[PDB]
Amino acid sequence: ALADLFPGFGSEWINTSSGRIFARVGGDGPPLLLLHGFPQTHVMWHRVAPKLAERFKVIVADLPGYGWSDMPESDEQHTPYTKRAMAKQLIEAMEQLGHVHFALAGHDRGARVSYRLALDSPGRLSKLAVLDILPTYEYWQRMNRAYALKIYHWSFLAQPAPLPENLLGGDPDFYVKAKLASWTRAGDLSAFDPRAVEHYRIAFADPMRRHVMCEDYRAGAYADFEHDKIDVEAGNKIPVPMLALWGATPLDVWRKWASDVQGAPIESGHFLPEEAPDQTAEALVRFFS
Amino acid sequence: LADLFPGFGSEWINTSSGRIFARVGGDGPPLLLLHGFPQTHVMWHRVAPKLAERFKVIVADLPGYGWSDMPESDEQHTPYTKRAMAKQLIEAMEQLGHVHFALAGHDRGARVSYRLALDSPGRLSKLAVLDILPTYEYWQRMNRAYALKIYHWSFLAQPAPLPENLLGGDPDFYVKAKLASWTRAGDLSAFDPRAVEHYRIAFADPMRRHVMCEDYRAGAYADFEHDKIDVEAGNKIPVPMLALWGASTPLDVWRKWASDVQGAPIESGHFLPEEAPDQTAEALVRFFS
Repeated sequence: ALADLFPGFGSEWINTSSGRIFARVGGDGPPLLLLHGFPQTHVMWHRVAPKLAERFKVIVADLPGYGWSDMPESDEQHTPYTKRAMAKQLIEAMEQLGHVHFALAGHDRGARVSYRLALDSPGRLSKLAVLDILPTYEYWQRMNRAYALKIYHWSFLAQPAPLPENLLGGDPDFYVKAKLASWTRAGDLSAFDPRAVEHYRIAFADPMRRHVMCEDYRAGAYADFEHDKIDVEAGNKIPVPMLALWGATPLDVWRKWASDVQGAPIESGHFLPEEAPDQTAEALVRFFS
Repeated sequence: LADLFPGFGSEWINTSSGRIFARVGGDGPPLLLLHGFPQTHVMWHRVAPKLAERFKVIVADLPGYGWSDMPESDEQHTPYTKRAMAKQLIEAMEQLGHVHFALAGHDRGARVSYRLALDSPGRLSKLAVLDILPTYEYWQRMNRAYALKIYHWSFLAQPAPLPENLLGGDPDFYVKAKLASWTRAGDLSAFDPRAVEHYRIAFADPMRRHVMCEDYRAGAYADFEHDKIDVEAGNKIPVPMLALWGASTPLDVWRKWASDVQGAPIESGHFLPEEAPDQTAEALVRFFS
């Protein structure tokens, strides 16, 4: 049976116009929403959430279509899995709890939801943290031979359905575990709690969840990119106080996108809250308090 | 599996790297035809007869493709580099007593062919390349748009066993979708069903798929480096050359790479000899005559 990795946290299934959002909820104090990325679920925050819960009301949510959140039906523009749409849905969910102004930290896809939210609806956020990302526009602008080989999955998972879905079907466990291992410092699964890996594996084993992940990357290649392109070619900057953390220039990039940003490296591969939970929790606690 | 070359013999040709399979027909000046991915020598079955009216036509499976032997690869993918493939096919042609011949290639085979022309121009009387630009150029062009359009250049080049593992779940689906996707029609209707079965049978073998991935790995690394040396040195192919391409700039590009080249678009997707056999055969006959 899948483990409870958030001792003493409650659970909520929050209704929205686009479907329910699952979350674990703990602590007390100013509200802080935590958003995971790919190929993970809310449980990736399990090593830093208890520390944060000592000072904040912590809401640990599954992204639209991920984990135990509902999977809204997609369309030809991948609309519900665009970061603009995901941000709107999570804004609705937070209003159900009575939170109209809150702190936000995101990792990977969740971080993309977070900066898009800040660009579209800055009034919703007191402060923003993004973990191991640059804006989607910047990833695509950097596209050349070396990058194309290094993060091939941005273009692979974005191929029209059912191409990646059919490739992922034969042996999903192998793909999701190889990706998890690939982006860590050690290149294996040693950084992860095995109980957390099982959450990720069970999610990836559902073809409907895998289809959502592909719709997310299709949005990442198309509408998300176009939304970002508008902002950069207008010189729009996030006005929300912001923190950028990254694993082993990023601050120079984010300074183009944000007018009040600070940043620091964290000695980690990609999965900062699992690979470097102590440094990551300290950074987030310091910034948000 | 059907015989699609009436009158042509079937030969296994020995080389220091393993046997090359070919269908051989006609009489007159020697002409070698080289297929690409994900196909075999049979892709020439519509145009080979018209060519055999005027030439001795040798329709070869690339090293590691079709019925040709599969030499053991290595960490630099050496035997599936276009330089090595060209050396192996020069050995095969010497077994037939052909040390100066005409050459037409398509896709991967066209990449073997222009590399052969750069390394060993004395081997060729005339050169035709079908629906390609040099490997260097395609990588120089690899921005967001190209990363999405030719994603398989980066996907198939990922370190083993990532693409081998994915391709094993439903190879028939993948190969048939590639064939369809790259035609003007967007379905399999331009192909002879017997030809498609040859392609499917080949692609069903894990060892053959592994060769294909080694070919794309060479394409991302050593083939690119070999081409880069020539571009920087200003080396041009001196062999009289024809560039044909599917209409669904190329002559402008090839003129940077060759000092004597003609070219034309064909009303066709990628698979010229099957989608537009009459126009392709006429262009080739007129050129090589």
